Amino acid sequence: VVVVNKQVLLKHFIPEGAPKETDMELVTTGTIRLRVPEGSNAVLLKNLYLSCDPYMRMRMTKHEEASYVDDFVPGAPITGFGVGKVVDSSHPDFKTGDYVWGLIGWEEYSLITKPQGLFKIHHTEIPLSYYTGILGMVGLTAYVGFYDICSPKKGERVFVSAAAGAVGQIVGQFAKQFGCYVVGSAGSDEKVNLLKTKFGFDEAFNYKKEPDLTKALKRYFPEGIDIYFENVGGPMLEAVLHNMRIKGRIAACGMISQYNGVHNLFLIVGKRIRLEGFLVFDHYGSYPEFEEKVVQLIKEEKIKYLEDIVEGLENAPAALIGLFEGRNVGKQVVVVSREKGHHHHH
Amino acid sequence: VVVVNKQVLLKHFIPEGAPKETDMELVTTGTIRLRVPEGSNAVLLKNLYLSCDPYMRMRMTKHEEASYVDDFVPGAPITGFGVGKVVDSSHPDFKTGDYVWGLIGWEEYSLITKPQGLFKIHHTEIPLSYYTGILGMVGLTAYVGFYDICSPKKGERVFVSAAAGAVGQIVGQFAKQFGCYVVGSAGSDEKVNLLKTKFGFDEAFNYKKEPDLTKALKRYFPEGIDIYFENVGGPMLEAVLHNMRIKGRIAACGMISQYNLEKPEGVHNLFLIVGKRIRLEGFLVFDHYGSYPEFEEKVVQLIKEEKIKYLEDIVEGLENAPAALIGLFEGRNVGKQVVVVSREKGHHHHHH
Ligand SMILES: NC(=O)c1ccc[n+]([C@@H]2O[C@H](COP(=O)([O-])OP(=O)(O)OC[C@H]3O[C@@H](n4cnc5c(N)ncnc54)[C@H](OP(=O)(O)O)[C@@H]3O)[C@@H](O)[C@H]2O)c1
Ligand SMILES: NC(=O)c1ccc[n+]([C@@H]2O[C@H](COP(=O)([O-])OP(=O)(O)OC[C@H]3O[C@@H](n4cnc5c(N)ncnc54)[C@H](OP(=O)(O)O)[C@@H]3O)[C@@H](O)[C@H]2O)c1
Ligand SMILES: COc1cc(/C=C/C=O)ccc1O
Repeated sequence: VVVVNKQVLLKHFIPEGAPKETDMELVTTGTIRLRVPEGSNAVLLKNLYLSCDPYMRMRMTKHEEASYVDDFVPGAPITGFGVGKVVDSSHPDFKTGDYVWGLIGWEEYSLITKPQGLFKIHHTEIPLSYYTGILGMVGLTAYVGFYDICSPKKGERVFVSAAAGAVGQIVGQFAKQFGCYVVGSAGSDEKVNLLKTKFGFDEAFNYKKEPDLTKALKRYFPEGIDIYFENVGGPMLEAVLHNMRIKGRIAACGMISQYNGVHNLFLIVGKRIRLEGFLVFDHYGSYPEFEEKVVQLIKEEKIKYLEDIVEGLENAPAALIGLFEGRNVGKQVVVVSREKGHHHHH
Repeated sequence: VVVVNKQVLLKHFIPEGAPKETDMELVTTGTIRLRVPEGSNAVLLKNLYLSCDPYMRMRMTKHEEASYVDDFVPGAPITGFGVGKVVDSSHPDFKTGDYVWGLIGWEEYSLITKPQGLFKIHHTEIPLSYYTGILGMVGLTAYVGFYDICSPKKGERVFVSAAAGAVGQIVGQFAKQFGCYVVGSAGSDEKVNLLKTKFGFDEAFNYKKEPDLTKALKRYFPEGIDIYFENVGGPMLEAVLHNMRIKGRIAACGMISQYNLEKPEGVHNLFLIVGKRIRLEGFLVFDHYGSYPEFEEKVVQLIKEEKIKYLEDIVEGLENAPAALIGLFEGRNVGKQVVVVSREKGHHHHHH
């Protein structure tokens, strides 16, 4: 049994600046046998869904010394988080018909030879695509960032940049449900309005239509900010610092403003601010409890979640690109292949 | 019974910029009564020593929104940290002959109406001047920032800037004795040699003499920096950031390179904070007076056992205080800057 296997490859490395669709290429002639090798310690996956995540951009650029994650290889498939089904296994922990999530290939089928970086999916009542984000890497990020790095108290005043992004939207809800005052910022009036209507943010604003970020935060935060969940960085951070309260905390998840400086750092001393970067890579020990908490929320309908869904691998390169441009409304997902039988969608 | 009471006053609020002598004025006509007001709850001090501290400059500028500390008032005496003797008292916890340290006037005698924010000195055997730095506010800063903010572990690689100053020279010794590798920067060869010889730092470097701070740190930290005790701010900070290890910590104690700039340096590589999982944490010694006792016990014993070294830079007479404060931002001070206002009755102590 030998089948077609479409692939998406890094065409070439790219310099400083912005990725483009043409940095990738779809190849359709390749094939793959539908068993694992004898004597292997591997899992063969039919790839169902793929996440486009902002961090992927970094991996298109060549690094002499190892950044946290290895660079993509020219002529080799793009990889990143996704969800898959075991077509075959020669590793004990995974059986034919199991569903998993983790780093897989941007292709129809992945022979994973490092199976220990996969996680079996225990709730199949939930749409599998959620394990690309809310129940995946993205949710875990929100969860660790917020509960751990921000040390929040019932009553504190929370600001979240890229609030309409996948992490941001989950942070915002965790925080409102913690008894916090929550304000997010975004790139669209469409998204500002989702933050308030769908996601239950107390206020929200479009950063692009604000000529003074510092005064912008002032209107929303008359007594200052306690907790900045930071996805953006740059002049946004300057403005947050200006507006931060005694003993404020900044969780430095990302600085997306910087992928494709700050002048008032000294305010950290006299306001006794804690600024701390964190990486969800270091925190997989918290997954299982994180999983049960967020599963309960969904079943209970105490959390809302929006996915931006694209259909088919060949659509993956533009979706990834749109992500960088803020074209995604909700967590960007690509459907490589839907598993058979069932939700409904509009 | 009335005496002469010299005072240094703030003449005018100043703009963003460097301060100058002529921002303060000496006034020698003033007089003071040597008994607290009747019906008061107060302590009159004869002031013996004053500390020159960098945060003092910020107070010379008007601020519309309150900071941690209140501005100076023009035409009112400058105030800061010092050491005084109780001359008279209508407050029970303070008696005549008691020596104290706290916030006092830049003057010969101060009538303290909030005696609650005074510390009585229990160890009069140690030179009183130490309670302006090592056993005062400054010593506690080193203690809290290093032992608490830095979360150090044996073997860690520690970088301290303004390492030959009041705070840094102490932090380095804490760090050395904690079992850490310790490197400092200072603004001269004199300082550098002090760091290596007197203070036991593993390495030191004259930062004014490095064309590349990033590469300078790379020389001393071939495996990178675990902990950085931030006294300085500015491009040293970025150079540290580039050189910092995974899970590195930065205790933002102060950023003195910035205090006299109308326009502050931008730091450009904060992003590293993410992939290196760094904590950059500011703190204020004012919120930590709770720690004093454990700290005082620990440090008085170190001093008594000569297990910690300490250099003061002494300037004689209240009159030389303005120039001494100004000298801090050019790094004239070599050790902790102290001004001797009036040296207590009873010293029989030699120096060079
Ligand atoms: N540290 C970790 O372990 C970890 C793990 C996962 C994710 N993250 C980080 O969390 C952040 C958001 O993640 P996500 O997956 O939830 O992303 P996302 O929101 O699904 O997508 C990126 C969003 O960022 C905003 N954006 C794009 N370019 C921008 C610019 N130049 N200036 C300001 N905003 C811009 C856009 O929204 P607007 O319409 O709001 O502009 C866009 O929708 C990223 O910084 C990412 O690197 C960190
Ligand atoms: N957060 C708190 O609670 C707290 C409490 C006390 C002190 N502090 C801070 O801790 C730091 C150290 O204070 P200290 O009392 O120990 O002062 P200090 O080091 O005894 O005196 C100041 C020294 O800073 C250095 N310096 C001056 N201008 C500089 C510049 N433009 N660039 C680089 N270095 C410069 C000079 O030494 P060089 O010869 O090396 O240039 C100068 O001798 C200060 O930044 C102060 O604000 C904070
Ligand atoms: C201006 O910020 C500072 C405050 C202090 C004193 C802090 C006491 O808790 C010292 C140096 C500074 O730069």
